[PDB]
Amino acid sequence: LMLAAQNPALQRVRPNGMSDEPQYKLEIDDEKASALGVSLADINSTVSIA
Amino acid sequence: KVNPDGSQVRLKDVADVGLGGQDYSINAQFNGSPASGIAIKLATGANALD
Repeated sequence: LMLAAQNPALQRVRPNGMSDEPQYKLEIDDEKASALGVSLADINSTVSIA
Repeated sequence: KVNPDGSQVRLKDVADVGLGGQDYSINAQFNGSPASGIAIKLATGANALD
C-alpha cells in the first residue's frame, strides 16, 4: 500500500478486508485452577456456554 | 496432575514430545539419498500431456 501510493500509475489502492483490532485475551493459570479443585474442562465449558 | 503435597506432574515427566511423522509406514529415497514424493494419478478422461 505505502508504495503503490507513491506510484503515479495507480490510485485508490485500498485493502479489501479489515484491519487488526483490539481483542481481549484470557489467560488461565492452570496452577491456581487445579490448586482450587476446579477442573479446566469446566472452565472452558463455562466460558463457551455463557 | 498435582501431588496432594503441592507441586505438579507435567506431560514432559511421563512422555517425550516432538514433531515427527503422522505416519511412518511409507518412506523413500532417490538414488540413495533420503527423499519424498507425491505420485499423481490422472483423473478419468483427462489428458496426460496437458
